[PDB]
Amino acid sequence: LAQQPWVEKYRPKNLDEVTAQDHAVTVLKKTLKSANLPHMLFYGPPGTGKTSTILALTKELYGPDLMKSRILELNASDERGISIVREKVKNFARLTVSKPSKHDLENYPCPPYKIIILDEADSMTADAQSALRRTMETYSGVTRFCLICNYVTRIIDPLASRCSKFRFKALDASNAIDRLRFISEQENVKCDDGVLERILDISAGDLRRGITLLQSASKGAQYLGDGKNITSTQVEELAGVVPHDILIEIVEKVKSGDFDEIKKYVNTFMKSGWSAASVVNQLHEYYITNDNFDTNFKNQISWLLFTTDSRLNNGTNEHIQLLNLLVKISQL
Amino acid sequence: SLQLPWVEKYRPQVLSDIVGNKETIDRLQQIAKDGNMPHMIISGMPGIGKTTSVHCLAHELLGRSYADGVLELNASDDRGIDVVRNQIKHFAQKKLHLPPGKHKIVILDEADSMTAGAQQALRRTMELYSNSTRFAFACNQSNKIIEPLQSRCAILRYSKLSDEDVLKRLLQIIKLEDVKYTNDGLEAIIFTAEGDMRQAINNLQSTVAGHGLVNADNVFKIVDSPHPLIVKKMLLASNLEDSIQILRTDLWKKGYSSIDIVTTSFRVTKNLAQVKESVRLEMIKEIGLTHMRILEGVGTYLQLASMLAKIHKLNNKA
Amino acid sequence: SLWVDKYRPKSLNALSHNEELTNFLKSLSDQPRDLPHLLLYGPNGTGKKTRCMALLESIFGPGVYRLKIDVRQFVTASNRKLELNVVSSPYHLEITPSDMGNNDRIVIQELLKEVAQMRYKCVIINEANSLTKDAQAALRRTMEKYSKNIRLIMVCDSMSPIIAPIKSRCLLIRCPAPSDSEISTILSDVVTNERIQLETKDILKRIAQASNGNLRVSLLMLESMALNNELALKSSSPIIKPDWIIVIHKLTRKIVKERSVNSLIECRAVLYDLLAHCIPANIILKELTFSLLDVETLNTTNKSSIIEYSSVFDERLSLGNKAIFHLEGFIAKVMCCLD
Amino acid sequence: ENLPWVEKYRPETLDEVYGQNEVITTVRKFVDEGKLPHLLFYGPPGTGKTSTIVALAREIYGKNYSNMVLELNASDDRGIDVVRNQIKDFASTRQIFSKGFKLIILDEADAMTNAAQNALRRVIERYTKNTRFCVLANYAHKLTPALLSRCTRFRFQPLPQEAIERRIANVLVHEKLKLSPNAEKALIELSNGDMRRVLNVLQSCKATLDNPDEDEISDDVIYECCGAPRPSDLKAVLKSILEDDWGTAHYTLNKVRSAKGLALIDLIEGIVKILEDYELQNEETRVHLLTKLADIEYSISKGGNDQIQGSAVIGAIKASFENET
Amino acid sequence: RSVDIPLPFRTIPPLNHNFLPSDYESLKDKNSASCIPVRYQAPVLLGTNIKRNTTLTWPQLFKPVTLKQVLIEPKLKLRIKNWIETSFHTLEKPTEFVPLMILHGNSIGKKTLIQTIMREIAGDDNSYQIYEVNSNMNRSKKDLLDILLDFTTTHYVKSDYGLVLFNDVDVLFKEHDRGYWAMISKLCEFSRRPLVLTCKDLSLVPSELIALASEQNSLFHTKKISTSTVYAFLTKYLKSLEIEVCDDWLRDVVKQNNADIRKCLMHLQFWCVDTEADLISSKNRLPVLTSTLGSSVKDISQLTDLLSINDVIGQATLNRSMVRQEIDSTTMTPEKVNTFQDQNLDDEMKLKFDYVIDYKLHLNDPNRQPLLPFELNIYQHIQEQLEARYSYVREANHRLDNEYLVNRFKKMTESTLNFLASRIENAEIDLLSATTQQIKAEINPFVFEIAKSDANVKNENFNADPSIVVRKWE
Ligand SMILES: Nc1ncnc2c1ncn2[C@@H]1O[C@H](COP(=O)(O)OP(=O)(O)OP(O)(O)=S)[C@@H](O)[C@H]1O
Ligand SMILES: Nc1ncnc2c1ncn2[C@@H]1O[C@H](COP(=O)(O)OP(=O)(O)OP(O)(O)=S)[C@@H](O)[C@H]1O
Ligand SMILES: Nc1ncnc2c1ncn2[C@@H]1O[C@H](COP(=O)(O)OP(=O)(O)OP(O)(O)=S)[C@@H](O)[C@H]1O
Ligand SMILES: Nc1ncnc2c1ncn2[C@@H]1O[C@H](COP(=O)(O)OP(=O)(O)OP(O)(O)=S)[C@@H](O)[C@H]1O
Ligand SMILES: Nc1ncnc2c1ncn2[C@@H]1O[C@H](COP(=O)(O)OP(=O)(O)O)[C@@H](O)[C@H]1O
Ligand SMILES: [Mg+2]
Ligand SMILES: [Mg+2]
Ligand SMILES: [Mg+2]
Repeated sequence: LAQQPWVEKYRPKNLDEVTAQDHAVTVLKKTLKSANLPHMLFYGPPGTGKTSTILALTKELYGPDLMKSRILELNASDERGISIVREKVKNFARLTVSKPSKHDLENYPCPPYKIIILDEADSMTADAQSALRRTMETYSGVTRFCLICNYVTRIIDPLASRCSKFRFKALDASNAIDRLRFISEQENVKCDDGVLERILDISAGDLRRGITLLQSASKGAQYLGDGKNITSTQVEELAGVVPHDILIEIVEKVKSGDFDEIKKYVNTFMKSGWSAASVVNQLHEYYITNDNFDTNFKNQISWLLFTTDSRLNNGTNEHIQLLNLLVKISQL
Repeated sequence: SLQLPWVEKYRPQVLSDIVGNKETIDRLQQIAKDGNMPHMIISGMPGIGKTTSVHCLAHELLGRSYADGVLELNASDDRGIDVVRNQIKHFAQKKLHLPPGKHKIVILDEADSMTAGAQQALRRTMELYSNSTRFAFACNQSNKIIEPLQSRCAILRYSKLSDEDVLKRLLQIIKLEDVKYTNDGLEAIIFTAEGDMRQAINNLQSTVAGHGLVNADNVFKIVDSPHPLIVKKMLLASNLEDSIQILRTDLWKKGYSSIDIVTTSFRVTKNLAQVKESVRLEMIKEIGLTHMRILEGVGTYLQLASMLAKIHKLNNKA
Repeated sequence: SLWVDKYRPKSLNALSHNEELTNFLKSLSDQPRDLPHLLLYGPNGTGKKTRCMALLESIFGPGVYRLKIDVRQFVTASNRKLELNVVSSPYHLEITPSDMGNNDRIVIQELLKEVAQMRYKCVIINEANSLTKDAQAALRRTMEKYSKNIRLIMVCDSMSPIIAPIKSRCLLIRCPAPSDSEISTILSDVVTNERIQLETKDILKRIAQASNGNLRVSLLMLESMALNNELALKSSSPIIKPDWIIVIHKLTRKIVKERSVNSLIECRAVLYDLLAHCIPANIILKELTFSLLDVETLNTTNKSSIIEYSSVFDERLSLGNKAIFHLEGFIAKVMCCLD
Repeated sequence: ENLPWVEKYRPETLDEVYGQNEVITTVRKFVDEGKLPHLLFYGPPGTGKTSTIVALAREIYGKNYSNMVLELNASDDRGIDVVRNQIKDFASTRQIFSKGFKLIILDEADAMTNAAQNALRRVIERYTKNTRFCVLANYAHKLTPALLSRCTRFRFQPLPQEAIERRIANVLVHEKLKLSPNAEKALIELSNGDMRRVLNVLQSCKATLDNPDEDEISDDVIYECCGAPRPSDLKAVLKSILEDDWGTAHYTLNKVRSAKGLALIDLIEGIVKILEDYELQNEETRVHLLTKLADIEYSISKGGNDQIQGSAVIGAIKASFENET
Repeated sequence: RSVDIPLPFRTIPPLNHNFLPSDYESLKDKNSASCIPVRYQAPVLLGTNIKRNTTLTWPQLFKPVTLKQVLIEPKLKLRIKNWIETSFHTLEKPTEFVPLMILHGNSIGKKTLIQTIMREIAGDDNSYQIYEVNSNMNRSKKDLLDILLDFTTTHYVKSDYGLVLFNDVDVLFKEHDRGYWAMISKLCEFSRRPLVLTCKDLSLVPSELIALASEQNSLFHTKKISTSTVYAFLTKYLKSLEIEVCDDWLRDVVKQNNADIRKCLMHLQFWCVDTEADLISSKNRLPVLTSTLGSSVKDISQLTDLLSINDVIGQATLNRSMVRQEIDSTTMTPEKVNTFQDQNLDDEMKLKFDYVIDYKLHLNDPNRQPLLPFELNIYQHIQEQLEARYSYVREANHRLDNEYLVNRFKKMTESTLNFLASRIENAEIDLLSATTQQIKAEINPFVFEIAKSDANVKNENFNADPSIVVRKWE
């Protein structure tokens, strides 16, 4: 109530207010003034402004009071393709438009069709090739269904045929930095030089992750009570990133080549608590990007890191996997 | 109009005509001759002749009293708790005068689809009225019938029909139907049957109706499955490019899904003999890994290509 | 009963080592209005569950330690009696995924729905790493849909198998292993409350170095050595290691000295004896590998092969049902390499 | 009128069902002979199974088709109970009819449960004399052998280009559209034997045109309307991996994936398909490339970090094609 | 852009498939080595026994006639017999005795025992009147309360040796058998005849009835009888019929039917008819199995790696079916529990989907369903091929299980808790809160160390009773 996560507290309420993404907001305002959209799909990195954009379209389309009744976000969730999604969709088709508001008239076209939001519903245990095709044909004039997706790997061409596919472009670092700095200024987040760039670097363009990390860092800074500017080390610790000093020690040890030294260092490093997956990712960043290594070395280390990461993802012991990876890199 | 299928036109009306499982069929014949039919659960794969065995046993046991002494309940009929508590119990309590030793038969075909509570209610019904009626189940899977029901019946596990019995009855049908047969065609019919006798009869009927003379090529035209020789050439080719071309053209572009290709490859490899047993088992392991990856969700063309590459490595090397 | 239980810090102030984490948890409990979903990760025996329990006590009260056992029985498709001990409390609930195998999704969602049926109730999840991907997705759905009434605190020894969304919607808290001095201080406190007659303080340091940053192992070794010598620890007093570790050492010795099929049959019998005593195969493989790597008659190439086969067979163990096959295959490959 | 081209260009008779010819010839022989056994039309979606059965049912049953044919769909909210109820009520009624052989078209039977399939087999066996079933499915491995043995299976293959292009010519002239040869080739190679996809993409391309009267549709229009990797993009990624530096290859891969919204699985599959056309001097190159890329795809399906997977793809291709050199 | 790949184009040769019948002849299935059905002798029927030419089932033909022939331990037989006589004598007097017996357990003669006791008490079959309430009828309050009250209140028209037996008191439907336990309680209040309850488990019986029966020492457990006595009884039964059989096949019959006298008797009723056909394979013999050494360690390494990969394949594919298997309607699924929780449904709808009352929730995964028999299973083929040439694979298939190593874990934890509590409750909850892996790896072995240390000093002469934990790990 009094507290609100900054991910949803600073969500763009106006459609045109959505930062950057002109190619989407312009066409979307045209479609909104068209008083009817076809069922549309957007693709981009999760957290680039998909849900914010669709909610803002509904904001400038329907009324705020009409909102929580007309929109049912039956997304990839407790709701099941037909067990609940289809049942609730048809029971909502049994429901008509509620009382028209005041400012809603003329200002908010409030088209009769309803909007149903399904975020990443392709990742569901129900494969509805035509279970919702029939329900958006029988209820085309009284509802529409909008979907959220990551890539252009669309599953079924039916139910995804008449789609105005909007490419939510990757959010540029400048505008993302501007938005995060604006949020920090509103929330009086005392940060020195380098916090926001580091947050964007770990979040890799994900503003949602960036905003949550900034909120967590601010909460930790208030917890300490020092009142000092947040450091990049705290942000790194709040995300699981191994410190660069440890990674440099790791690469020096694997340059040394001795099996015993590497084994002892890995034994002492497993007690620190830093995960092996972050070590593998930062080793990839240090080795593939570096221009001081031959093409053969990078080619071999790519497969080595890939195998290590694939084994680590399958729930295996981190000690053995990291020791094997570091030894194999040493033999390279 | 319609022509009677050879599956139905040449259905055994007596227990002696039924081939396969000689011991069980002979014992069922002896039971039908003498009487005192025990409760039985005939189980096994599809198409080996379970329902035919039950119906022939009931007919031979009863005779003219078959109409009023046998109650058949398939999955199409309702077999709920109410049905078991009323209809089956009233049939068991019915007073029918039969020759001594003979008993009324309650044929519950496809008992694996019956609900558990109906099976529990059937247990007391069969235990109480066993002096007048005897029950006979017929399920594809024997584990779907509750242990209380299985402890009051003689479980019959029919086995897959061997090549010899299928060949014998097929020769009988070909001889009474004036069918031109070739050794390769009949061998193809056995191979596509895989112990399913109904499948063998249907394939023979389809081949005769469509392409007349039963050659192996004619049999492999009405099975709508990957051609075993094509799959064998794909797996056993010494050039990987040729195997990839075969998989792309004759299998992937023709609409054969990954499951059918994997099944045909596994069957061919299991039937392969020129390669060693260790090589056979290792290729079978690669096919199993590919089938596993398909079951997880990764059933793309690249997985089958990698399977072919591994099989090529295993064949050319080692 | 055990000193690992009686001398368990039951308050945030009672926490001795990792003072930064203690301050962070105290500040988190300073406002009990909002607990973000916590993912406490680190080495085993580092006080992760102790700190979670202390934080829950500080928010609610000393009741969070009054635990009741509610046994839940479930039946799957193949009719197996899936029996679970669901440790509950008037304020919190505790569950453990591994105790239900592959089927850890339906049971987890049923228990979480039962919790949500009735400010908030915190659900503690031990070994969140062992959760399958579908169960982790169900947890991700729960953390967003059931955020108002359920706060999931997950304790895992490794966060790497956890999916990205769960990490993204959780406060990642790391628990580093206590240093040798901190373990020695804790053991000295246990000693001075239990009146242990040491001849010197070096014994505690030896215990700490033998336990390798594991507080539970160090405390149990203290208790065992104290009760063996009747509260009379000495320099000559050997470190009490569990029997399975000694059996693994003997197995490694046999593997190094005897490379034969009959030796492999004997190794299989030893593995069967170890697994029959309810010892998880992952730990058995870990100790076997790290004891084979410490053999002083082996060069670099053999040890690299040992670590490679250990990684491969650990991955196979994580994805397999019968562990004896994986362990025997690892032993056979090791013996083939050692030739 | 205001209808999708899917329903507008439906085959109203058996002569308009292109591509599948063996099935149509057998069905025409069936109707001419009068022997119509239980049919099972299965294959990839959009091959023309429903079109075939609808055309045949209309051709046999004239005007009474509305009452003599019941079209079911097991995927709906009925379950075994209501589905069985409807089938037995339609099959055992023997309503006032001109002739007989009431036809039941059960669509999406691969979603029917095992008990439901056995019950359907029993119902088919009981009411064979008056009711003929033409159970429809998409995959034959999801159907029980009991149902598979009571029906004459008729596999549908993906339509051949010669047909897809004929229906292209038919729809284009009637709807007054222009397809450039490269765009037509792209649509034909992108449909993969799916006429429904062709019609949907064609209608979307019509709607896309600023003046949908004489504006020719280009290759890029179809490749962006369908949402598929362009051959140029995959070829550029492949050549950057093959002949450029590791940093440049990584930059090109990331840029293409971000700009085209292309997942790594599609990139791997397209690279494999393109490299199939090209010849390799060695064979270990092909073996290692296929095996490593399949392993990468399998690991991608389970999950991980995409940067390491992309680096693994680049390294696998580079190592495989340095083996040949 | 063209962006040409630096690779020459490939001209694909045109593939043709002209297969000679010689290649078709190679499709013949090679003779399988894994399959090995070994037959037994035909049964040798001796003489013309009147029992052989019977019209009743063999389990009922050999129905017990006294209390000596029932397959139950004599102690419990005597206890039940004395309880029934005492109940008859007490209820004869005007009436602290609630007539109730719970005859729980997993034995077979849980109903013929009561009938034989009645036959012995009355001396005649017609005298005793046992009213069996079986599951084949509707055991609901509004259908049976009046009938049972009238039966247990007045005298039968004919010593009134009357009894009510509730067979299968564990399987009860939620709506069909409504108010059943209320009926049992009301009968217990207003009965003058004994009330026997039989079940396979005691969990379904309400705790009130359990406590009431345990107070009167009327809770009797039927333990399963060892296979030796079942085998001896079967040999005597076949001697009565004068049928020769090899003792190996009879041993196999006893073993495979879980020592069930009724199941074994039905199996012998089938497989002992006067026919020349050979007997069932029963325990399948070894498929020319040679568990050899394997010579070089490389071969056994390959075999073990193949075994590990096959185990991975089995774990990955043995529970992923492609055909959507259905969920049983008469099961206590959570959806069914919540459905009956809603009061919108009337009595008629609840009759359609009535579920059997249970204490264990029946959860199911619609996606991860077990493989059907007709689906492809390469894991089974690899397992049967490897077992046919290596016996230790077949041994490993059953050396360890899932119920095993978990019940052992439970017993080990119980012993550890007992040893800890015997210190010269808090553990019961906190150690349980400690993760199962931690108890398996660290707590239990160290508790064993402490137990063996305290057992050492006891032999020399801070905890007592250490021999149990010493025995558990041994
Ligand atoms: N263009 C943007 N301008 C301002 N804030 C943004 C923008 N894009 C994202 N955000 C912030 O990030 C949050 C999530 O953005 P969205 O992408 O709309 O949500 P989302 O699609 O649900 O994210 P995922 O896919 O579930 S991780 C918003 O609530 C904002 O706080
Ligand atoms: N051993 C056999 N000898 C002769 N005909 C057989 C034999 N087995 C099967 N058939 C024929 O094949 C068909 C099998 O029919 P059923 O016995 O009903 O099949 P099933 O064994 O019950 O398996 P289902 O129907 O899948 S549960 C009949 O037409 C039989 O005539
Ligand atoms: N062989 C064909 N000849 C002509 N039009 C075809 C052919 N195959 C498909 N089509 C067209 O493509 C669409 C396919 O419609 P349907 O036949 O209903 O789909 P289907 O082949 O039954 O597959 P689904 O996805 O399981 S409904 C229709 O618009 C048809 O006009
Ligand atoms: N020596 C014996 N002792 C006991 N029962 C015997 C003996 N010989 C044969 N039987 C048969 O074993 C069966 C035991 O009685 P049942 O009523 O069928 O079983 P039950 O008591 O209901 O227990 P269940 O079946 O596990 S619920 C009867 O059919 C008896 O004829
Ligand atoms: N701050 C601390 N001070 C003293 N002892 C501690 C502290 N933290 C943990 N311990 C010891 O650790 C034991 C519990 O470890 P636990 O938290 O269960 O390990 P894990 O987190 O690996 O499950 C207790 O017996 C307690 O004595
Ligand atoms: Mg979203
Ligand atoms: Mg049948
Ligand atoms: Mg259709």
